[PDB]
Amino acid sequence: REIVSCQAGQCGNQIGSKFWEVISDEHGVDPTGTYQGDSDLQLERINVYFDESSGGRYVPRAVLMDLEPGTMDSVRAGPYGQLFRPDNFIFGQSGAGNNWAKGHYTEGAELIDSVLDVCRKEAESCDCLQGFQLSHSLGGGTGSGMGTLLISKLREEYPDRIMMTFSVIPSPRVSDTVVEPYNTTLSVHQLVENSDESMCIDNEALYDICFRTLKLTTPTFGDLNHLVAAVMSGVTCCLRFPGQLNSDLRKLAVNLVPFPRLHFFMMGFAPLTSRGSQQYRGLSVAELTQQMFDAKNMMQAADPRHGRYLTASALFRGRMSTKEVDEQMLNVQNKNSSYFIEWIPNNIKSSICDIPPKGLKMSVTFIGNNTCIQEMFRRVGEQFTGMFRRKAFLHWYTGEGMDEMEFTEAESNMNDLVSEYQQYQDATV
Amino acid sequence: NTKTKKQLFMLQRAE
Amino acid sequence: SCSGRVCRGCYGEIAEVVSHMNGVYMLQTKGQGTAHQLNAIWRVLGEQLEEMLIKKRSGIVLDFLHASIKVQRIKRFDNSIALKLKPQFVLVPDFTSKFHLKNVLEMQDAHYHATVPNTVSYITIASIVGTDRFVVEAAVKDSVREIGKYLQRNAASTLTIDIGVGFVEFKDRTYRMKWSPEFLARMKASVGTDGVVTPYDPPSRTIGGPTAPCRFQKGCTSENLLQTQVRDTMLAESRLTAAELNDGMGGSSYRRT
Amino acid sequence: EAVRAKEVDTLLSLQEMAYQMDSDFLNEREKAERYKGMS
Amino acid sequence: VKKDYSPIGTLKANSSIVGRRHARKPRF
Amino acid sequence: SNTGGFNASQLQKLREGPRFLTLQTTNQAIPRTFDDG
Amino acid sequence: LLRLAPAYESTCHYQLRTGRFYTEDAAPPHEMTLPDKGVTWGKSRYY
Amino acid sequence: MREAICIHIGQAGCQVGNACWELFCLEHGIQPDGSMPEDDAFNTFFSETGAGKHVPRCLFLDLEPTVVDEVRTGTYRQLFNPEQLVSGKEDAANNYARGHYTIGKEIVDLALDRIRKLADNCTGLQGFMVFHAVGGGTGSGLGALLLERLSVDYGKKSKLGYTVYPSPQVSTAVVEPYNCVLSTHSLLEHTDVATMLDNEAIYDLTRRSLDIERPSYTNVNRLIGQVVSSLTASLRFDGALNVDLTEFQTNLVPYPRIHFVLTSYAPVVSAEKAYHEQLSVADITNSVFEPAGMLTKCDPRHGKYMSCCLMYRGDVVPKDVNAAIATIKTKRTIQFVDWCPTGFKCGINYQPPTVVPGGDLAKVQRAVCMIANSTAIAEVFARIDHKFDLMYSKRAFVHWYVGEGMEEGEFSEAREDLAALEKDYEEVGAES
Amino acid sequence: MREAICIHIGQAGCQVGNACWELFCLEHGIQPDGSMPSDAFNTFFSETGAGKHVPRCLFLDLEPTVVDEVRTGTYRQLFNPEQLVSGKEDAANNYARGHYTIGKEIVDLALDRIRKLADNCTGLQGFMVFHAVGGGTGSGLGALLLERLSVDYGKKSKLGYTVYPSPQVSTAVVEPYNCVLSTHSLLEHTDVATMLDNEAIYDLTRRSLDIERPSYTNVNRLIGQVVSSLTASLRFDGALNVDLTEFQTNLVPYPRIHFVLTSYAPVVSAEKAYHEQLSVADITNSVFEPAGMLTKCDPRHGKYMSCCLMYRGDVVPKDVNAAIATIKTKRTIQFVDWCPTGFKCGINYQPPTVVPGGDLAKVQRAVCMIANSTAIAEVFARIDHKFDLMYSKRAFVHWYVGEGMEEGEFSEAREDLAALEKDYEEVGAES
Amino acid sequence: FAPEELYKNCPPPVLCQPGYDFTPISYNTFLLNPQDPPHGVRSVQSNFMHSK
Amino acid sequence: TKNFVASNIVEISNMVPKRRKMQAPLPTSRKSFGETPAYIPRVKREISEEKAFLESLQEA
Ligand SMILES: Nc1nc2c(ncn2[C@@H]2O[C@H](COP(=O)(O)OP(=O)(O)OP(=O)(O)O)[C@@H](O)[C@H]2O)c(=O)[nH]1
Ligand SMILES: Nc1nc2c(ncn2[C@@H]2O[C@H](COP(=O)(O)OP(=O)(O)OP(=O)(O)O)[C@@H](O)[C@H]2O)c(=O)[nH]1
Ligand SMILES: Nc1nc2c(ncn2[C@@H]2O[C@H](COP(=O)(O)OP(=O)(O)O)[C@@H](O)[C@H]2O)c(=O)[nH]1
Ligand SMILES: [Mg+2]
Ligand SMILES: [Mg+2]
Ligand SMILES: [Zn+2]
Repeated sequence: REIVSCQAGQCGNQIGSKFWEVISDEHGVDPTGTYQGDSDLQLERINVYFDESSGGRYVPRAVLMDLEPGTMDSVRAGPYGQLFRPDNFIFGQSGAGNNWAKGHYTEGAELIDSVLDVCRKEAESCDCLQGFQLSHSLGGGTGSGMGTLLISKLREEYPDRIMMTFSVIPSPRVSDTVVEPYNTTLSVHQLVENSDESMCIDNEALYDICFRTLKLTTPTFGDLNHLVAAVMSGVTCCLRFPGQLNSDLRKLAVNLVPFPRLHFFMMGFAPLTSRGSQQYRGLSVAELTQQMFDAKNMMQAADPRHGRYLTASALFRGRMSTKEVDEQMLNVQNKNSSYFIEWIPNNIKSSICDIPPKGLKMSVTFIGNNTCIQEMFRRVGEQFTGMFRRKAFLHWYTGEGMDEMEFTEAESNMNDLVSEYQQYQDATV
Repeated sequence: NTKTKKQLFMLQRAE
Repeated sequence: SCSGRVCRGCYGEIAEVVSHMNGVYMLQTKGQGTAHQLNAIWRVLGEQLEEMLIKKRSGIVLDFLHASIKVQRIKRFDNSIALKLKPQFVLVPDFTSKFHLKNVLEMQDAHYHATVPNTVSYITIASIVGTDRFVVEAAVKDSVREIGKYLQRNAASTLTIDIGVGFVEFKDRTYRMKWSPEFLARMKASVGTDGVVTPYDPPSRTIGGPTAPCRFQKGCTSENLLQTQVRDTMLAESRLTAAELNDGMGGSSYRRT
Repeated sequence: EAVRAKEVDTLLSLQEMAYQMDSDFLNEREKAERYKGMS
Repeated sequence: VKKDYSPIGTLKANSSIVGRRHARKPRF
Repeated sequence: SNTGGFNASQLQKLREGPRFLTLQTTNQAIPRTFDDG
Repeated sequence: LLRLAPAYESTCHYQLRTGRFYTEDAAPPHEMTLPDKGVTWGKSRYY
Repeated sequence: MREAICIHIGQAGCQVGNACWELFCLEHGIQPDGSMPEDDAFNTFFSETGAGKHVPRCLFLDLEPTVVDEVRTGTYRQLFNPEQLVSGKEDAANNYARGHYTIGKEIVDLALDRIRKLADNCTGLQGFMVFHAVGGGTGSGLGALLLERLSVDYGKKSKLGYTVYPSPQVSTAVVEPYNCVLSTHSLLEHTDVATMLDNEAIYDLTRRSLDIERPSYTNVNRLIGQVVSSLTASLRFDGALNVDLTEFQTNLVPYPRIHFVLTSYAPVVSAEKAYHEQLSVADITNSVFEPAGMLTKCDPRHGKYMSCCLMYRGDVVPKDVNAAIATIKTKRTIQFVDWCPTGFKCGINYQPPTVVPGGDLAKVQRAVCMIANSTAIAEVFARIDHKFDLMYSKRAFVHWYVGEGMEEGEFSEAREDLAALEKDYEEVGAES
Repeated sequence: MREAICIHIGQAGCQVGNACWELFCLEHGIQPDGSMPSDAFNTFFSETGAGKHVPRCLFLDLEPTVVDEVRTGTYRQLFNPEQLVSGKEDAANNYARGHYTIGKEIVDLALDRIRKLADNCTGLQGFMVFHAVGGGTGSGLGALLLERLSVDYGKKSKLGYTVYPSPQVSTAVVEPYNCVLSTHSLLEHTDVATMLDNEAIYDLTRRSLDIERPSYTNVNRLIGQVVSSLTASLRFDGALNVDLTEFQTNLVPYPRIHFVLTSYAPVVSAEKAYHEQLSVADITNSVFEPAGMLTKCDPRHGKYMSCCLMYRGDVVPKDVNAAIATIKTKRTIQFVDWCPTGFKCGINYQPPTVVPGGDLAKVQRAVCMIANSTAIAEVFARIDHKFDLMYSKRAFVHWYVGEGMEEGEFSEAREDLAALEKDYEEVGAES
Repeated sequence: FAPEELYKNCPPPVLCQPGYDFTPISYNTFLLNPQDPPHGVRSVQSNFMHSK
Repeated sequence: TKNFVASNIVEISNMVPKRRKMQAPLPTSRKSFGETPAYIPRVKREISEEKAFLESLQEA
């Protein structure tokens, strides 16, 4: 089983670069490519994310896609840029300009042949493929458009293969764009039926975590990318290492997706400690369980207090014991039965991996299918309706083959997803 | 080593 | 003869079955849906797909088909773009897995230069018909499910589904796509002198081509016959429960499921 | 035997990449048929 | 214990075929 | 051009080990001996 | 702080290593290298 | 001769098998390499080769390579045959349909192939021991497929299914009720005796008796291996009342459907409190029927006991067994159904259970493992059925099973057959 | 006495003969120079007045690469220079070129060599022809040589070990034509034809021999093991000695039914060998497993006609009978109703020798299996469906037409294969 | 060679790709024929046999 | 507006399993198995036509 990574746009490419840095440190791979791992348990499943060259070097199984050479040049100039494959590097001269029409219809189509060639080549290089993992931002042009087109082609080429999608959904109070509601509305409807699960990243929640949970004076986009990459590694720690109670991405999808449209998930990591408060708190399974369900720990900005958890998944890493990795879940179920849905008993799945992430002897990643995720879809709904009632910023899209009908179709799908979540949130037996 | 020079300059800016 | 090679199958049979069932379309319409409305929805969906392919835009009907135009890039004298548009029809992998059919065209070949696929606009279909987009979506899901259902129920003779682009004829585990000459002529007219490749026309599985008088027009089947027959086949596929089911009103009696 | 075969194959691949990276064809070193530019 | 012989005296092979599942040409 | 040289383990193996890279035949490299063990 | 001690050993490895011995010191020291699954391990083994 | 083929399916089955085989090697004195340091009593579990090596009569199955690679890289790598240690390509992902229809179906033939190699290697086979968990995907689906294929392949050979059902309020997966209810078909039709080993009861037992604040799956599997070793010591070693697998299944199964049987072990006490107790036969027998002294989370007093089979080991004597049983009969808080006045089966072996070094069990002169068919077993089945009703009431997670290759009529039939089993427990527990 | 003449046609035949003669020399202690330091070899080796031991083999090939390599190889001093017959240019995957144009100008001297080998022999058992109908000279020249041997040497036994083309992998596109055309000779002028397609050997080496990179060398080593297991009966003393005639009369029920599968067990690696107790019953079960054969042919998709067992080593008829009884009691494999006996047995006291540097681990007992079964129609149906898809509109037929056969030979081969299919279908019928 | 004459009393050989990288062939199972001793012969046994 | 819950009810209850893998037809089960293929008479037809053409040129 292998997860081949695809990363699109500036946000997606930088997130993928930080992810590959984290994975290389976990598996002992240096920036150059050698293996300095203390134990070869790291190497025994290194094929999941790394392809071995005949010289013993390890190359990430990654596809760097963008419409601007600048992001590719920066990521290859980074400390771990030398690790990636130049053939895997793919870029276009003319950027999307935060336009889904450029990202999907005009400039995406010309370069999608090359990205499909590279992705397929890596696919048959895989002896057995678990699936694809695409990281991107829905607020941009190249991240949203070409990312959605890649997802649409990849799902239909490999129907039974997992399609992880890590989409950074933009927010009003951190937004640095005026057409990001258009891009998100035009992209996430494709994510609805083209990806088997799309956990959502929010920059405002990441900044809130860095401000309070991490107490970081000067975190950056790289710090937010590392926040995402921690969970991106914890989600497949079970694939990459043996564990007491192992799982895989299909197991997580089966346990977290009750209905096909309900695959947009929560986002959390634990423990998240500041430099000063590291020694002042006792890290253990109990505090991990309490911090994973903490709303302020959540790296998606939609507090669960207004929603209900369809399902939850806790991927713990480190030497542990099962009764307490599970009775904490049972206790939180009992004490938050109001916040957990009644008609689906035992909402929480627990997975155990014996190898903790670098820097800890104990960690956990939380992925929840809470019904509060409808909040950001709602907000982008009002933003989209506000800009679409006057047809503002629509000529940019519609001069390039796009027209009015699919904008209304995207709003239609937004209402469909919102009602799909709301009806199951308030449904009774 | 232009990449290395870029890394060093980014480190100085970060500092 | 009514023994095959003649009895063409219209979409009206699928519409009648969808209307006479406890399916999604009936739930959405609260039992007010009709086979006539199903036929109207299917016809306008075919028209919308035909318009989408006219617009050099590949159209995907969910879980049923992905009709796409393969484009070939040839540089003219002054290096202006000249297009060779080759229509191509491949079923959705979901449908192929659902009903164990095989596509003549492999999928990477299909999407190497297929244009960007978009969903058929259910809202436009509903606007043309006169109903709700939710009704249209329920109707199309039920229709495609029963279209695939027909073969697994019983599969030798043709089932010809009409689409604006062309007719798809279903055999046991095999299908055959016949692009309609009207749609091909419209592509040639609206291509803007770029050039349209006439796709391979396999020999028609029914005498007279896909545009042949089907069982309805010939008189082989009627609405009453279809109703009685669908009741009979539902009874045949139904299976008994192992033990008495308490049921309401204290009726432990078994029940076919 | 398997370990020795893997080692010799890997070494022969190392010589492979060394020759390919040092080759005049790939590195554009040295002219009617091979004129490149002014020195 | 089920060993049926033809009148000529030849052992016929036993069968476990329940019946003919009529895979036919479609009609409702 | 500015991609990076060999990997460090690659240097190690190259040091541990225009000319033809391999110049032996199949039924000359096939094993026909038993080791001391 | 102090660098974390290198410990990559599964619960099942600990079980099999200390299942025959009363105390860890009597048990063989944990070795980072794991023994080869077969003489020539490949993907053909996995079905 | 006089052997029994061990099959381990899935995650839980594989760790249970690892614990079981380390315990068996400890019993019979085989080093992890596979060699020795009338000792042929190992023949029931280890096939002996002319070299003197003893290969276990075991078969590991798991759709995910990690667990079997763990086994192949563990201490007992040279103990196990390279074959009969099958590795899957990708896991069943907690999906019964995935393990039974579309992925388990194309390796069940290799499963039967290696099982048949074991069968032809062996000569006096008494049956199969299928260790798995119905909560998961592989252990449910592929386990059901393997059991039902073995049913037609080997006829009326005994198939003891040691199964880890989902526990009442301790849970691991959300599709656990689905997988359990679906696998109950095969565990009901193609299994003579099924033994519950849910994790909750073992957890409470470890917490309250073994005085271990942090036990894990390692200790749970140690306990399960101790239970299976105690059960099969009658055929492993010499004893007062030698009982075979079929010998006790015929007495534990009153009706073809009525065969799920709870289990318990005694004395399970840590070494810190083990020397503080008169670990007599009467004491251990009384501790067996303790609701918290068993390995199944169901109160036995909430139903009519139907048949208890006791496996005594060590210096235990038949009259202390009989006095304990007479006291149990007098203690009518646990009552037998009216049509089974006997209700007891006794099997005494002279070999005390050898503790696993580094384990949590204490060395005891005598031990007892009891397996009971009782109508109180309906509690856990009804709880799982109600969870299934809540989940299936509006088709949650059914799309996974259907898109992976199973009908909805199968779900409905599973619920209906489980309701029939619910009614049957109460029918047979009714007074005459 | 009891001599046997080996003939190797084509590249496949030449390499198979290389492996076979390596193994034979290893068994008989004959060094590559051709002398034993310190007379079962008389079957395959002939004494010379100078003390050399010349093999009774003819390496006939139409192109010089393989024969030249054999000449320049380790067994240069072993192989008689005249016994290595090499043409100038190959048939180039053309049955026509190997049967009508180039095959004729070398077949005369091939028969001359065969005569010079046979006149030395006194008790010649028969001929062992190793070839492959996939190629041109392996099919065409092989067919010509078989016809010329049948027309003059009489009713001598002829074991044609043929590497038939594989069900789904092709190293050539015209091999369906080649095999279909050569099946004429391999149906009328071969005493017993042995299926040896490569994919079954590849699967055997993948799953049992435990090698991630098998090659032609390993395939030929396994083929040589099978050949030695079959022919050791007429060389070494054994409990039950059977000859080529002895088992052809048992494996040929009808004149048109002489195609047979091979299997060999145990065929295991060194790691797996000591992990198992290889008994007679165990090895017999591994033999009768449909997975353990050297043909991609499924007996469970057919019925058994006859099976011949070559036991080697410390095997005893004691356990041979028990294994046969267990196999008969097994239900998955079915024998045809008109052959209740269906079994032929032969035991040898000589265990199979292991080639140095090989992948087979030494086993105290082994057994090979040569079987005629109704399942042969499976591989014939596959291969001529390949042929029919090929010949629907006459692709790659101008080559054959221009290389000197009438195109009606393709048709005649088609009806010949149709008749072979039909009688394969209807001789397994219940009476 | 049709399945419903070839498999009158035996399960079909369900083809399965895993275990092979090429076309699947089959796998034998342990199923035994019913006891059909030849009439009148003594219960002749060479070695220990699995009792039907 | 729809009741998404009830829509999922009927959708899931009505859709049938997919991803099931059945067997390829047996090669011996081919329709032309055992007898001459239908196109072989056609092949002999053009063979006879070509031979007749050559014979006609010779006769001329
Ligand atoms: N007693 C015990 N039970 C275990 C162990 N590991 C897993 N389980 C059981 O397995 C259940 C979860 O199922 P899975 O994680 O899918 O494991 P599985 O049942 O083997 O199914 P697969 O993972 O698909 O092979 C839990 O409820 C546990 O009861 C173990 O080591 N000991
Ligand atoms: N088992 C085995 N088969 C071989 C070997 N070499 C070639 N073959 C067979 O030869 C077939 C291909 O035919 P060719 O390439 O024409 O070789 P050929 O049959 O000897 O015929 P020529 O090349 O004309 O000499 C393949 O299908 C193989 O089965 C070998 O070394 N071992
Ligand atoms: N977490 C994170 N967010 C980023 C990063 N870079 C950009 N973003 C977010 O992405 C939004 C702009 O997206 P954009 O870069 O135009 O997407 P693109 O067109 O696909 O490259 C901004 O609002 C940022 O908040 C990054 O490195 N990390
Ligand atoms: Mg698992
Ligand atoms: Mg050649
Ligand atoms: Zn009609």
